[PDB]
This record gives sequence, C-alpha cells and structure tokens, in this order.
Amino acid sequence: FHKIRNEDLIFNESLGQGTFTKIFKGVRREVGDYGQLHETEVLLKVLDKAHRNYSESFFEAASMMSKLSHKHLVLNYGVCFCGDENILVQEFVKFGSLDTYLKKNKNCINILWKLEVAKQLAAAMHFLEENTLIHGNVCAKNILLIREEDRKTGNPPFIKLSDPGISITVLPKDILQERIPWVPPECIENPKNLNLATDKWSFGTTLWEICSGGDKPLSALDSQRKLQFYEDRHQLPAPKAAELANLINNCMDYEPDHRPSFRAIIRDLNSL
Ligand SMILES: CC(C)CCN1c2nc(Nc3cc(F)c(O)c(F)c3)ncc2N(C)C(=O)C1(C)C
Repeated sequence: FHKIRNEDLIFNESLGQGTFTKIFKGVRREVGDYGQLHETEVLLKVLDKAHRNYSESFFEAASMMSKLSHKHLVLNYGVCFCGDENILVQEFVKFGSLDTYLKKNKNCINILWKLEVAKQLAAAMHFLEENTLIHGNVCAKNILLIREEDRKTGNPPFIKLSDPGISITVLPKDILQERIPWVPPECIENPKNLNLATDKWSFGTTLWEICSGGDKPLSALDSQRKLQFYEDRHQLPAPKAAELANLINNCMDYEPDHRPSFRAIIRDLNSL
C-alpha cells in the first residue's frame, strides 16, 4: 500500500461506522497529473484501537481488491499510520452509500434505475468471479454512489463496490448472526464455508435492498429469530417492486452449488 504522509491528511466530520471501525470524511494534499497540487476529499476508515487484533484482516480486505482495477470497484489511495492509528484512505463521494441513497430518494427511484444499478453490481461481481476473488461482504452499505441519474444528458446512476472490511472468517459469532440475511446459511453453520458462492447469496440480499428503498431485510428479527429464519428455510418477502423477486430467490438458494454464475445473472438482468 502507498503510505500517505501524516502532514498530508486532515480528518474532517464523522460519517458513520463499519464493523469495528469509525468512518470520517478527510482531505488529502497530493501531487496530481501534470504536477498540479490538489486538496482531494477522501474517505477515512479507522480501525478501533480496542480492536487492533483485527488489523491484518482490516488491511487485507482492501489490499486484495486494490490489486485489481475495474470501473465498478472503489479506488484505494493508501494507508496512514499517524499516531499508531490504522487508517485506510479511499475515494470519497458526496452522495454517500447506496443504502442511505435508496432511502432518501425512495419516491424518485423507479424500476429502470434499480435495474441499471443491479447490472453494475452484477458486472463488478462477474469481474471478481472471473478473477476467483471472494468479496465476502456484499451489501448496499458497502456500495458508493458516484453519480446520480442525469436526465438532461441521459446519464444513468453509477455505483462502485467498496472493500468487505474485516472477514467473516475472523469475526465473532454474534456479529455474523446479526448479519443474516447477508451472511448465507452455510457461513452461519461454519464461517470457513466462505466461498465464491457466498457472494451470489449476498448479491441476492443486496438486490432485495435495492428493490426495497433502503429497508433492511429481517431488521425486525433479533439474532435468535434470524437463526430460526434459516432453520425453517424461509425466503425473503418479494419486494413491492417485484420485477427482480425471482432473481433474488434464485441467488438466495440454500444449496450454494446451485447459485447461478454472475454471467447467468447478467444475462437474466439483460432479458428484463
Ligand atoms: C457507511 C458510510 C459511513 C460510508 C459509506 N462509504 C463511502 N461513503 C462516502 N461518502 C459519504 C458517506 C456518508 F456517510 C455521507 O453522509 C456522505 F455525505 C458521504 N464516500 C465513499 C465511501 N466509500 C469509499 C466506502 O467504502 C463506503 C463504506 C461505501
């Protein structure tokens, strides 16, 4: 990872949190194209000091994906270790995460907008699958909205998938249970079951988020009830905008071996 000088990074407002992390907006002073100096807005992910035991998984999460370049994958700028802190520096967007965007703009987002964003997420996932790279935490909170729909130019919305954060293979059981239904049943049985098939299930859950205006599936269920949901082999309810209901259920197949390839997912989205 590129090491960003302490003097070149400034912390601004708190934006939220991730698993064992605090997230901030920041500013980075950098030499850019043609030697032009820029003050670039950045997203700062800071690992909690109390959870330093996860530093390897925290950085490995961003490192493996940073080795790849794709139009729908987040840009990583580097790391900063100012005051012994573990800080990930990534690109910043004013529009925030997809989950909050869906909720704030629920009355203005139609089926074509949802289909476009689903195709883009499926494109990123197909790229990762072709590279045999497991993501392991596909969800709308981990997706950034780069550009809003622009009807004046006919430009569609544009998204990028960010890194998965600390791996479910090292997280406490209680966190994984809270993550149902993004975490598939086989990973609840054993987190060592993390596989490319995991991402097909989580993509199904993320598509449900996209179709539900930022509602969180099973948010009314506590962890014990979330376990019962899997025990009784339930399926998520069809979203009110049900055009993608069949695809969500086909992805969220209790048999990991039967989950369709991302190439088949793209062809299904293209046939809508
Ligand atoms: C969940 C949230 C705290 C962080 C969401 N998030 C990001 N959010 C922003 N912008 C932003 C976020 C806001 F929360 C907000 O209020 C706002 F105005 C702007 N830019 C980039 C990313 N990147 C690189 C990322 O990995 C993810 C995790 C997808």
